Amino acid sequence: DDEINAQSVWSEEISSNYPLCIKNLMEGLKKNHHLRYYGRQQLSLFLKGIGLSADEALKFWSEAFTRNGNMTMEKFNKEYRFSFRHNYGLEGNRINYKPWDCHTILSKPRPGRGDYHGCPFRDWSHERLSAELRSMKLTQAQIISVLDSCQKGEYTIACTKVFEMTHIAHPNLYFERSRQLQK
Ligand code: SF4
Repeated sequence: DDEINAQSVWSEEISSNYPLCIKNLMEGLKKNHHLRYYGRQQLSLFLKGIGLSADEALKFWSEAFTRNGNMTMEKFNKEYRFSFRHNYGLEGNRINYKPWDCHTILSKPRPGRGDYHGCPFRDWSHERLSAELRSMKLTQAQIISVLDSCQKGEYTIACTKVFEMTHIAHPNLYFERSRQLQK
């Protein structure tokens, strides 16, 4: 828990290593104090894969869902705690829940209104992507290249370009490669 824990996953240092899909899920969680089912699964299993423990996950999800008075702890415990415990096998299930790779993410139903799961290189408009990439200090030529990959449907190449420009396809590999470059 020394490095990855319920508090450090909200730090700029750790979160600077997240790929765009995880950044988007964390932003939706931060703003709405909730994620719908597919996003809960994508984000909770990514965090499990980076080493967020069972206890630290339950802290993280209970604090994020009850933040700013969004729901009572009693409602969280009645309507969500089981689901997050299940993702960690804490009620005894033996389903093999592994972190989702990019192909798996892309193959989930596309996000609609109110959804934050998916792959932003496919799911965001070019304008929204451009604004986000400018926030990450990319220049116009860089953004044009990333958008070229997006328009060709080469979403994991677009994501690889963003990794290279800001420093098998799998969000957890993006995180691990990025985190290693901080050490
Ligand atoms: S390419 Fe994969 S890691 Fe990158 S944003 Fe899309 S789903 Fe996430």
